Amino acid sequence: AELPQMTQQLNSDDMQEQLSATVKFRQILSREHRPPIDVVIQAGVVPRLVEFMRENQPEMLQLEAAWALTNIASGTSAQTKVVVDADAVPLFIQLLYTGSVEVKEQAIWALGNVAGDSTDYRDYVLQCNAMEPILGLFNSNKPSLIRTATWTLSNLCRGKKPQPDWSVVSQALPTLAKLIYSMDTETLVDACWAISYLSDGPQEAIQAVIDVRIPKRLVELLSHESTLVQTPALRAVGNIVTGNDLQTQVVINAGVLPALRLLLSSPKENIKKEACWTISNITAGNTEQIQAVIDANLIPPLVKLLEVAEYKTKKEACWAISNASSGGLQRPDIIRYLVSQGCIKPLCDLLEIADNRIIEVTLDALENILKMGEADKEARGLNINENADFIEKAGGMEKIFNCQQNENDKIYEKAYKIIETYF
Amino acid sequence: TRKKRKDPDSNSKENKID
Repeated sequence: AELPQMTQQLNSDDMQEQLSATVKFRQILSREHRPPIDVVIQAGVVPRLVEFMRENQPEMLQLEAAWALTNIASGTSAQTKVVVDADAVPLFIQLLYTGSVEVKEQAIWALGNVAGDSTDYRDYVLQCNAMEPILGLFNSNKPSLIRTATWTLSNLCRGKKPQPDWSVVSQALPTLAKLIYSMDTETLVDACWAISYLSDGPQEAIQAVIDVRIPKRLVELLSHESTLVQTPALRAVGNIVTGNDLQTQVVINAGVLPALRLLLSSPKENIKKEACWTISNITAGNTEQIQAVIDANLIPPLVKLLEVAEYKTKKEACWAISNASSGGLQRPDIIRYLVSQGCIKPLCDLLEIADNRIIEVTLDALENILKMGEADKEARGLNINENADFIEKAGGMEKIFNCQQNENDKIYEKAYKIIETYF
Repeated sequence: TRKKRKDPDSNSKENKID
């Protein structure tokens, strides 16, 4: 752009006026708000700032330069691109083990901004072998360094399309297993988010989270004083129970069911929602796991949410109950319990406000309840299905056949099959 | 039962103001 003698003194060989200029740029880029990154970029000072991060540059020069480049990288994607194109990332990484503690926090912050920009830059940071120096930071004690490193670590684990290199990010699991025992709240939060990202994938990824003894602590963190800790911990727990029955049983054995019960009455609506989603994944298991959910007294608050909670939460409670109802074939007492807890009317009432998908989910639940009813009255020699009466007395029999008006060709068959078979 | 659902139906960039 324009600057002399602030760019020239930046290009000076005098180490003092090199620092004085860099500090000026840093103070400018440290946005109270809204900071003039573009005019700093077009001033052509970025490549020089990158030079100041070289191995044997003065410490305070490395610090101020990395700080300045950090804020430039915190801007738009195009502004972050400028830092990347200046080959600054490999120097950020080198400072993670060469620089002092203060310099390390600057560098790891910058890498967080770069990795948080896109999946491309996230992968690029990983391709530059950043993981090993980053994991080395957690050998340090300074809380502020640990806090920032954990944040950057979560940024490297985040993203699904595409997901990061598993062979790389999975190396952070033993470190994350320790980080969730931290006394620092913000460190806890980001560590739990990082785990939720890693636990989101195939059974191999889930098993890796299990093998480092993480689930036990996650369940304990569900009762943390802060909802900022509970939410990512719940997300991670919810991800693990998306695996097979064995992996789901581990979470149950860690005492997740009583914890989930308390979360059903959480002030945060989305915590309620994902608690129901988690339970629904567990009720989605085998007979004994559905029974465990029942024995943990989870159904009554679920039924209560199925009728009075917001739709996004209500639809998740539907999944939980609808799943559990499927189990009623192998154990009819499951259906008997569900019906006795008054689930039929909230299910039926949901049919007239739900999505095309949730209605289909609800219809399967009601069908499982009905199918159990006929199986029982046939084996006991009765003339009337009381579950069919319960539905009719709840006024849902009509709602069942107010769903064939619906133009989806398969909300259509079950709806009238129910009416044709039971009514 | 019938499932599982991987999904139910943090802060990308930060500035250093010290």
